[PDB]
Amino acid sequence: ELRDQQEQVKEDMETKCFICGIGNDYFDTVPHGFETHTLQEHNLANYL
Amino acid sequence: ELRDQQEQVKEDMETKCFICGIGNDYFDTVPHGFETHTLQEHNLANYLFFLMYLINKDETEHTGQESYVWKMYQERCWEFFPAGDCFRKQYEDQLN
Amino acid sequence: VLLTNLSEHMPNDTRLQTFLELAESVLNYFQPFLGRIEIMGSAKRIERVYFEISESSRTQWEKPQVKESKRQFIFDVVNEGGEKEKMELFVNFCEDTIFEMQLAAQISESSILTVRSALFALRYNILTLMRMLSLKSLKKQMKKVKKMTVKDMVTAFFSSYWSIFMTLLHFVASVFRGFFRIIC
Amino acid sequence: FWKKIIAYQQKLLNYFARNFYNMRMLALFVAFAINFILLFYKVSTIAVHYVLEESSGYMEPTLRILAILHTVISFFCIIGYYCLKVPLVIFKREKEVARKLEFDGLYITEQPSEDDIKGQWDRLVINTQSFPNNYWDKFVKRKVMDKYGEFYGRDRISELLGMDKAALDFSDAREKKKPKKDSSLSAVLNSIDVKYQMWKLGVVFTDNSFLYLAWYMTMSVLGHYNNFFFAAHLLDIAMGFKTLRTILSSVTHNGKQLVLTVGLLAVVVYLYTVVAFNFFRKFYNKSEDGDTPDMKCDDMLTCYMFHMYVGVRAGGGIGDEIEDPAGDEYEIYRIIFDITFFFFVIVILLAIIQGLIIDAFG
Amino acid sequence: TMSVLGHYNNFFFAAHLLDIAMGFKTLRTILSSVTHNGKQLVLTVGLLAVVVYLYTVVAFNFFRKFYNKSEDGDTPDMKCDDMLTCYMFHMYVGVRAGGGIGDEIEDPAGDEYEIYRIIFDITFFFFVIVILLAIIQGLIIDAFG
Ligand SMILES: Nc1ncnc2c1ncn2[C@@H]1O[C@H](COP(=O)(O)OP(=O)(O)OP(=O)(O)O)[C@@H](O)[C@H]1O
Ligand SMILES: Nc1ncnc2c1ncn2[C@@H]1O[C@H](COP(=O)(O)OP(=O)(O)OP(=O)(O)O)[C@@H](O)[C@H]1O
Ligand SMILES: [Zn+2]
Ligand SMILES: [Zn+2]
Repeated sequence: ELRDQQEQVKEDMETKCFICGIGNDYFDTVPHGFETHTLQEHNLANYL
Repeated sequence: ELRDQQEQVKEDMETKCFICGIGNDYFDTVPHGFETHTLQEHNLANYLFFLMYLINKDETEHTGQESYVWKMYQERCWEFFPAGDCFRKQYEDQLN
Repeated sequence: VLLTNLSEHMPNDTRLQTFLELAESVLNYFQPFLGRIEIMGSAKRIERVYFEISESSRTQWEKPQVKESKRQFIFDVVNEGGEKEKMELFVNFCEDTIFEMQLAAQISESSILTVRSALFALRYNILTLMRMLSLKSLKKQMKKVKKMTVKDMVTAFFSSYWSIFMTLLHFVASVFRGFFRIIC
Repeated sequence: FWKKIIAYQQKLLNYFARNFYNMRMLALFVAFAINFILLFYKVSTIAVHYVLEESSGYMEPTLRILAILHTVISFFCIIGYYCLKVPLVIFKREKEVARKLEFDGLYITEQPSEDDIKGQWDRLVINTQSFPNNYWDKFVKRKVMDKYGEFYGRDRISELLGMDKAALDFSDAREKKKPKKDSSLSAVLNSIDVKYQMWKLGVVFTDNSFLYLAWYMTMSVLGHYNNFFFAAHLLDIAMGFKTLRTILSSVTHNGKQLVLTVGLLAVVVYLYTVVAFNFFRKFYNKSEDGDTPDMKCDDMLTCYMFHMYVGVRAGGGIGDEIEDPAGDEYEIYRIIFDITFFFFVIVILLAIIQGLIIDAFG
Repeated sequence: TMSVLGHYNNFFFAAHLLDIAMGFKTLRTILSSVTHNGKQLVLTVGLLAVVVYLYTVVAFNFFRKFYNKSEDGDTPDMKCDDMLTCYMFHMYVGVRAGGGIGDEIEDPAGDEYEIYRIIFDITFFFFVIVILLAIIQGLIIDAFG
């Protein structure tokens, strides 16, 4: 259960954006869209 | 965990293309589209053979595309690799 | 390469199709040696590049150890490899695999007894079974069959199947005897 | 005569084919009955003879009747198999032979590996005149001839397939009439296809399920010479009940892994045997009276036997069995030896066995 | 009825402690871990009885001089002369023993059937003690999962 919870957290972060909640594919329609969005547009560190 | 990792790798390969990253359903809109795309259009073995071809082939004899890829490879700038797009997506309306 | 380029750039052109029926033979010969990849060209456009795949390179890639290396690389780049560096790891793998392929191509330069025993046992044991049928003595056996009997019919059926099982046991015994003989 | 004997034979065929399975764990019911009677079996008294105890007083004739009934039901199960399940096996084999003869030309373009038992044995059925007897496609010989006629030679193809070259054209032409009647027993014997029956029997003999049922026959028959052979028929529950099949698949799913783990355990214990045979030999005495000692590690084969028989089975390990090391120059060395034995063999490897079974379940 | 009979004998009130399974739903998860695969557990116990009975047949036929259990050698207590007794012995002492039946039965050193009996004991240990009990644990763990 602990390992599955770790996997759940990891895949949640890799599939959805933490703030907006949009899937990774929509951003990935533009190359590198997901990490660009989650590191520049919707960075939780930036919100903090 | 080892068995789940094996399953993860297998289903990743069966659902997405290794290079482009597009799901299998979009290709499967045309029959046998996924395996056709992953064995002809976006074959990783084909990319490896192309790198071998550029390395062995002389620089002066390079065509325009070959020179482009050679320069971007020598500067280690991986954008000739298609990400999020394919020939099918680019010519969706035009080709079919 | 010219014909393939034209064919892929026109999905629907009857004339070019007709030239394709004129030229399967060359195309079928050159199918193993024609490579096809898609790249993002300088025009912000995805283009297909056709190149030469050599026979030696194909064989070296189809060597089993290279496939084990491919499986290991995929396992790694899927499980611990990240999205950002995936296609840097892929190029590193391609470079190393190309080097090992070139080295291998450079260096590479210029049961039945058991099966035979099983066939012999089957042939002999089933021929022994066929000898009884080929005896032409069923006419003599018609002595008690001409006097029709349900018991006679049942006994004949059961005896035939029992003789089949007898033959199977003889086959197994002959197989074991041939086994002990053939190792010895 | 010929009109009715075959009909009654087919009646028997149909009855056995219908009743095959019922006659199959009827056999299991009889097997549990015989084995329940066998629990009342006592040794009493040179030759020692076994006497079946019976409070009722007639258990011996009942056991004999049950043994005869079992050896009859097993034979009826053999017949039921050969009536019901073997036509499907032959239909399979024929469809694969036809579809490798056509699409791969397994006997025209290329040749069998000579390491394939069925690949070599099927060479006979090509030339039979009763081919696709079970398979629906009756045109496979002509399809292969159309596919390979021009290149490999029509004469070669027809001689391989048994097609009558000089006679097919004549059959198209004027046909001669011959008096033939089913009432002629010699004509029936000429009509039967000897080679096709030979090939069929070979396939049946190579069949796995038929061999299992033949073993079931032989065990039941030998049970009359010795009654305890009927206990081996209790092994049939694995196939009789599919409920037990899940539990047994939990083991057999990782069977190769289990076998390799047992081999690795033998290698590790052999390494420990090497270490003990070299340095720890004065600790393996097993005698009770000190006058004559029974040294279990003076000969290394005996030492290895000891390590895999008593050491592995012991809960604590080899140290629970071997002597105590207190007050000896190699005390700490032997403590490390024993602790590593316990942790690697008893704890980890058996944990690997349990992990394999649990992972198979999951 | 149990509560009423508890007046005639006070110990019948101990059976009411079985009510915790339904009283507490916290225990219900632990008990469902067992009862979820109850049919599988029952079939595994039956299969264990069949396997041990096969071993009993083998021992009753070939290994009978090794099942003496007496302390003084004047009168021996032979536990496998009658096969019902031998089966009782195999499922009572043999299965419960950690090493298997060999930890209980006599030692085979210096006998014509030494290797045969070693194979017998090792197979008993590996099939019964190791695998089947591992099947029980695996069923419980799989039920949890
Ligand atoms: N709103 C978001 N902010 C940051 N990352 C996000 C967001 N939504 C999705 N992600 C994804 O979650 C991933 C994990 O981010 P994070 O940096 O917290 O992970 P980490 O590996 O624990 O940390 P780090 O590598 O910075 O030490 C990111 O790489 C990104 O792809
Ligand atoms: N870019 C890609 N290149 C190759 N295969 C891909 C790609 N994207 C997805 N796949 C899928 O991954 C599957 C696995 O390919 P691969 O040939 O490496 O697997 P394998 O079974 O290990 O190898 P093989 O059968 O060739 O020995 C392919 O059949 C295909 O469906
Ligand atoms: Zn977002
Ligand atoms: Zn792709």
